[PDB]
Amino acid sequence: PIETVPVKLKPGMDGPKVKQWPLTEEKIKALVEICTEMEKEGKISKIGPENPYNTPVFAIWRKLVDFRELNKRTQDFWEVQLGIPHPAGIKKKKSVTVLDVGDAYFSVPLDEDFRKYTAFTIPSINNETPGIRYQYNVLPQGWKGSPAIFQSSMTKILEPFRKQNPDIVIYQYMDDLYVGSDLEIGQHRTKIEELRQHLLRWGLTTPDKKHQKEPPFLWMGYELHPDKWTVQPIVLPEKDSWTVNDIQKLVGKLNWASQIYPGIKVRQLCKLLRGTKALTEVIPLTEEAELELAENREILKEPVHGVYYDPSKDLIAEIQKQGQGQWTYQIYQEPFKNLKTGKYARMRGAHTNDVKQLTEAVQKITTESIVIWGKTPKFKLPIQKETWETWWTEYWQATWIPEWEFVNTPPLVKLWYQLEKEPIVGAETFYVDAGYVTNRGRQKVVTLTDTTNQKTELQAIYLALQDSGLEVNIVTDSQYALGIIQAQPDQSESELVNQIIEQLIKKEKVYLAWVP
Amino acid sequence: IETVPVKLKPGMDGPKVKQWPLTEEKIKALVEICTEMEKEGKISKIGPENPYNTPVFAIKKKDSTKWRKLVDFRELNKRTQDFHPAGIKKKKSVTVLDVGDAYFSVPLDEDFRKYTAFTIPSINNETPGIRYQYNVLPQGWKGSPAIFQSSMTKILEPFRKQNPDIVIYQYMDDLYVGSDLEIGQHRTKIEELRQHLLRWGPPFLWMGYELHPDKWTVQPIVLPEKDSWTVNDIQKLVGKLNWASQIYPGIKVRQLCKLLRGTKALTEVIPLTEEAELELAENREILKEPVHGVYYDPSKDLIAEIQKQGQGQWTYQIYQEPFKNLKTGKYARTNDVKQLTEAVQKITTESIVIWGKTPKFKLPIQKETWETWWTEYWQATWIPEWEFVNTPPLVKLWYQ
Ligand SMILES: CC[C@H]1C(=O)Nc2ccc(F)cc2N1C(=O)OC(C)C
Repeated sequence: PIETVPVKLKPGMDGPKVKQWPLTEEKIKALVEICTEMEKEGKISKIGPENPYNTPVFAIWRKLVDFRELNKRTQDFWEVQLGIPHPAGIKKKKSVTVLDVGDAYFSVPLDEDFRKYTAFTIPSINNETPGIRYQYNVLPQGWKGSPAIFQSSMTKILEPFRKQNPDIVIYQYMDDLYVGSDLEIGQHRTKIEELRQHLLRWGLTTPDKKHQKEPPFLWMGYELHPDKWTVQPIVLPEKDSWTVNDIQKLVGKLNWASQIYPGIKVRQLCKLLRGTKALTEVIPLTEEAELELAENREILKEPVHGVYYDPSKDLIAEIQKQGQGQWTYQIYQEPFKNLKTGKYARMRGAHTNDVKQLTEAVQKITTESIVIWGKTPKFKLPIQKETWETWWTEYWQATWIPEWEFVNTPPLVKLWYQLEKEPIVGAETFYVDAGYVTNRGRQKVVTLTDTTNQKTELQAIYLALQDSGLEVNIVTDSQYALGIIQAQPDQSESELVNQIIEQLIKKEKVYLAWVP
Repeated sequence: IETVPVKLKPGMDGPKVKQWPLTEEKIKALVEICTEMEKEGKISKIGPENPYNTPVFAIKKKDSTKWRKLVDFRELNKRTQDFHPAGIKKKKSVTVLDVGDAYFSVPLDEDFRKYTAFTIPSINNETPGIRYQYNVLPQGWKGSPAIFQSSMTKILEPFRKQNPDIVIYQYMDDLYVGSDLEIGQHRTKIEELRQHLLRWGPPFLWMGYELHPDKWTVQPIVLPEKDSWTVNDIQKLVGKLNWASQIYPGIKVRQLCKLLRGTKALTEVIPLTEEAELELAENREILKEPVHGVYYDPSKDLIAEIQKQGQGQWTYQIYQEPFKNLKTGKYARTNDVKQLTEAVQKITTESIVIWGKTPKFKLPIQKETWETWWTEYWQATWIPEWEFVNTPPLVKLWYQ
């Protein structure tokens, strides 16, 4: 049959020795049947009273064995599964069949040397009587390594059939097995029955044609067809009063949609969460919140389908600014034939600019794509080479964007201002420190309250901008402030900053310098 | 032929490093490669009982269209138990050789193999991804040089005594060959070596190019030498000066800071009084040479920081204690990332040559970017330790 995977207990630790809690004669009975059957099948075997190990068993009938102690003392296995494929990455198929694999673990041997640790005990109805000792010969449901080992096996069992049927695709996920091809309806169905046999020859039983689930396929929050994909039904509650919990659950749900339903916005809603004091607290919806919700339920009213990856065609990514710190994008191969869409709202760092953010968007997408299509898409961006170039060659950190083409789809990202690379001639010079003193004799000492050494160094500068003319030279000692402005941000969490940014955008020329 | 008992450092366990996702182009390479290494028993598929993992990547080579498999044993080497001619640096020329294939003959301790577990990922997780483990000595693993050292000596011993005018230094998978011969004769002699290797069963690292250590002079600090000096210029002057005073404490600004008397207009042109003139000159004279008293100690980590000077120009510095620079340099000439990789590599290769160890880097780049493109340009067989940072404003000014 199949190759036994050698297992071992964690170093030093020893097998479990936890006693079997008490059991109803009713339950003893039922268990002895279950076990005698399991012993006939060979999954377990009676052992000598010399085996000092034991794992509890209770009944649901159904035999339920508590392996947590053993699991705690069992070696770590190779992770059962990090990522799951994402629809946008899969290919179109003429037929897709899902195969349930009943009693998977029961059909797989267990490292012989390990078996002794799986020992459990069936109480004797008569108390004068000693109970029966058993141990497993196969993967015990509920045991640490069953998943990993089962899957491992499955692969080997599949490798062959896979070689002989390269024109067939198989994805294993837990106990389900997905098989697809582009064979005519009938030939397809025959391989399925070929495979089912293959599995059966390894004792693996599968569901009869009349019984297997039929597409759409509800998988990991999706709904798969063999030609197109989407996300399962999505209904927004119509309701008079909303509770933070309601709000939170709702926003959460809306995000899920963003991956295929473009135009979804949660701004106003997320906003309702500010200052909240309890999950059960009711929050009334602002006018804009209502607006946003209605618009969303509108988008969700009509189903939209994602299409499958055609590895023959290029991947194209397009990004848009859908609000301050908000970006939308959609990857397609066939013109507007979406494979997937999405948003990006991440502002990494307290301050930034569209150029910097647009680029961070590109990096997420780049990473996503490699993961899904194993390649990066040609990007279509609302920023001009020059603009980027300029910001690029002047920024201290390094960065690189793959091949991308400018798309004149407003709003086009740009930099709202630039610091002169040189002090300005004929522009007043302000020395800040909370106030300033200028070369032209002016001064404005203003004492601020509830400030920070940093927000204060920022204040000075601001004042200076305000009171200065269209062109100004500013000398500060704050390395901090310097870095911030020097970075040419166009948006910040700090209002002061935004006040300053506003100031800066207005000036004709601004030169900021630093001194100790 | 028996193996050599190798253990991890006491108490340590194996690496379980996550596999950064790869481009199906790099994955395909890896598959082809590992399939073959398998046929030749170099590696073997492993089961679930192995929970360990190290990252693999595929990189290109110089003068070849064949892909090279790189395995990030950085963590593994850090958990591997423990076990340099100051002349190499003085040599006119040094050519780097990839002798990594040497190891593929010596078997690896049966009980250590499980630790070399690596994974070839699959696109979109459409399959569990092939898992492997080493049977022979792996390239990039801290122990292979060691374990193979013996055999390596026997293999070199001849050429060693025959060509004593050369300096052969080995590091990880690389062999550094040094000489002062005229370049022409050099390239010819390198060959005789690699065939004296074929003799025992070997690519040009970097190009078929040679480094010239004799001229890796430290980039000192400099000051703007200009005609007229404006208030701004003076301020920048003083700023850079003060900073540098931390290192060379003989720097005096007193006089220059006197020119900055009051609130003058930035563009106002300030004449330099003698007191000031002789001050700058003196300050200027001090910087002509790196500070005295900076010695390297094997005992400490080698740190390296790179600054982007824009325009395709970069600046780095190698130290162990801050301000205490062992070396400093430049790099110019493509996109940001491509350059940075070339640089790191350049700085690393340099470290190996000078001190026989890789430095720890600080890269002015967002991690996801690095992770995404570095392999697209990497060519070295080793991998320095690195961390990503945010280059302060002034640090870049004061340099270059
Ligand atoms: C087996 C074929 C494979 C594929 O290439 N396209 C489709 C299309 C429709 C489906 F319902 C499934 C899948 N496939 C897949 O891997 O589905 C997992 C996400 C469950």
